[PDB]
Amino acid sequence: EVVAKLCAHVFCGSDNLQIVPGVRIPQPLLQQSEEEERARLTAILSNTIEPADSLSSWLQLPRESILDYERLQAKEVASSTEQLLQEM
Repeated sequence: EVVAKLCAHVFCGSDNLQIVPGVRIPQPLLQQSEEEERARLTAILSNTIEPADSLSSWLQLPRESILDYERLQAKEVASSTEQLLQEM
């Protein structure tokens, strides 16, 4: 369902998608120039700036889940070091 809700978001779209919150991708034009379209897609990749909260902003999951992931891995590290000190 995660892959389904993502693919339903990335393909269906009419002239504007806005996959990342900053950039919108328009549909290809009538001129049918493939080199011009290649240059347009490369220019659209060059203009972008990766935000700091990209892990929570570009991916639609909330940032509290990110904080939960950091808390769990921090807990695993703190527990293993505490266990190693207690063993010696």
